[PDB]
Amino acid sequence: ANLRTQKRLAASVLKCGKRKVWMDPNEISEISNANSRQNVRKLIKDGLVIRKPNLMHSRFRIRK
Amino acid sequence: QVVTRDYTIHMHKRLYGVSFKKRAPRAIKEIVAFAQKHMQTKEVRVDPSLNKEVWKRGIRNVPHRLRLRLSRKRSDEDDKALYTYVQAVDVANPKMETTVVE
Amino acid sequence: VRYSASPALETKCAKARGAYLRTHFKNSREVAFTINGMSLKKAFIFLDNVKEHKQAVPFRRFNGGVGRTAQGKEFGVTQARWPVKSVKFFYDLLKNAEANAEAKGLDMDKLIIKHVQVNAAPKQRRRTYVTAYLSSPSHIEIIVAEEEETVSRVSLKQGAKARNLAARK
RNA sequence: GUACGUGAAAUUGCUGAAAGGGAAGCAUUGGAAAUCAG
RNA sequence: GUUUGGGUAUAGGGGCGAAAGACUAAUCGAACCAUCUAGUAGCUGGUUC
RNA sequence: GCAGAUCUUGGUGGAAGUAGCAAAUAUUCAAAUGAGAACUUUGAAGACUGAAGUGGGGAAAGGUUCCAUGUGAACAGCAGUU
RNA sequence: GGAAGUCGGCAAAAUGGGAAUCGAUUCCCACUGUCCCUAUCUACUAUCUAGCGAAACCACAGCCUGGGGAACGGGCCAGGCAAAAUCAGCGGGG
RNA sequence: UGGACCCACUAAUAGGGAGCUGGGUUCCUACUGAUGAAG
RNA sequence: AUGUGGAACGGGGUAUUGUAAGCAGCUGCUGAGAUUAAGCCUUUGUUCCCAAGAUUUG
RNA sequence: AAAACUUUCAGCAACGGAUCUCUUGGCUCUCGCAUCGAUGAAGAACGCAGCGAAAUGCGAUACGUAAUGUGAAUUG
Repeated sequence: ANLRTQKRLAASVLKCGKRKVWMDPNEISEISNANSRQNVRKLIKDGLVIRKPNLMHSRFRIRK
Repeated sequence: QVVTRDYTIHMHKRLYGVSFKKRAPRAIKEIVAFAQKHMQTKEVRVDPSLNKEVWKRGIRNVPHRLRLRLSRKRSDEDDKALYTYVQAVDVANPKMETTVVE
Repeated sequence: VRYSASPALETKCAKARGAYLRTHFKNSREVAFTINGMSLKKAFIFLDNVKEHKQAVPFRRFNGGVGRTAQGKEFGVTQARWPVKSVKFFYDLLKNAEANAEAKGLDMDKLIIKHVQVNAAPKQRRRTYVTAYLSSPSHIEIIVAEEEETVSRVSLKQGAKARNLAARK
């Protein structure tokens, strides 16, 4: 369905950016039903929504 | 009716001179048209893996020849309607001849 | 409601109407003029083909700036187009007309489009930054019906000669 | 049938009739078709 | 390779201006608004069977 | 008693489906919803703003535009399930 | 080849610079599609398509030659002529 | 004809009719291409 | 519309560049490697597809 | 030399809102009367109904209370 509010809440509870919020593609029904932040934290614990890790500035070649 | 074949497409000749900002989108359009004219179908679905393979080098660079696996699978909405599913094949040297996959 | 034509009688006809449609009146007229007189099944094939860009609607009257094409050679003209919105509306009314015909109890095989017409609708005002971008909606109605296909005197001289000729015969 | 009394003109669509080689309109006479009348 | 926010003051042949005869709410042949005003017409254009 | 007054008010035309549509590089594949998907949502891929941001906040100003649910009559020079 | 173009090195290339006269001018050197003399390449527009969709202007219109005392004009006179519907250009005629 | 009346070339550099810039005063129709129904 | 039929690839020739990665020991493989019709030529190569749909015609 | 196109005519359908009829309105004339406010006026604001946004009425006693008259409603 539509998951704008779910993504916004997911970023709010994960304390990260909504670009880094990863929302499972083949559990859309359950994610859509999860509407409040308590349900969103439930999805976080079950692993349906995962916070993507950060990227890197590669100091490796910066040192090189 | 339901068949699967490994084709090779000469992408070098299907986008000779095309604009650099349209290479990847026209590549997808040529792939689906290639599948249509081979399997004699209408609905053709592009595997996201093959889309990744097309856009690996950027929107302006596409490999000259690509190995494709065209499967004329039966549709899941109408048992009399049939579609083609195109997925990329990872081969060492793309210059091989067309074959039939079991 | 009364239509533009004497038919729509219960003997052979079926009715369909669409009012205040967001479709261009000029394109709607072209589609109506093209499909007029066609068989119902032939019209469905034609409209499907226009949707799929295999045949085209000739633009007879409102042909200013319309490009030329090969697909118009089946109607003896060069300016043809593929107005998809008008085709969608006409297809819906034709489907409704067929459904009304089935409800009335007519023979679906002999049904042809006897009377199709497009009329202008009250224009809709929208602003342009000043001037207007007036819309031109269309009133379209369709009538489909199954196809179905001397007391001179004689003067005294004239008849007397005719009687004399008969006597000679 | 609320976009609702009556519902004109400009303008538009359909049908029928007719005309059309760089104008169209109008007038006079008459034919042709249609129509009415004594 | 002084600028500027807010507060306040200056009001119409006035104010303001390093002065362009410039700005003063997209208007400065002379701000805008309403009355006198239905202003003044040797003039122009229309004036109906 | 109107044919005019660059007349007043209202309505309607030909031009004409014509001129034209916006700057701001760029979108593609699959799936879901849905009557309907180039434009909605998710994933994957490719890009951009590149800390003097297409970032996060405020003052003036606006005033409910905020959030949820539903709709797709009218508005979003295409479309729309937004 | 090197300003031969143009009122003239306008604009680019030399990286702009050397000497004289009063920043300007001149001179010599230098550079180059300004030119001989144009050719080629790319993007956008224009083209077609789906959707949306105007305005100015509008007595009516739309071929030319000679004449119509003028103002010759498109209507009038005498001629050449004259065949549907259209598309993309260029702008002569308003 | 090429260059700043001038000096060259040239066989010759003859005379006239019916888009642009400098110093000087203080829609339709035409033209060109492209289709196109029809005895 | 079953044919010296067409198409997609493949080989060869012809061209462009310049001797690849790797294996190695500048040298050898290596005038190699990459590209080659997108408006190049050829094909006893393989695979695939066509004896179909619509419209107008005395 | 048929269609299409353009134009003219007629029927129908559109567009538009003219005409005809109406009218709890306006305009004009005549007659009668003299009555605002610090005991808070005119005006403005904000509220008040079971379901009301505007109009009207009213003011926390709020689409009103008291008193008098009518006599059986209000109305979606």
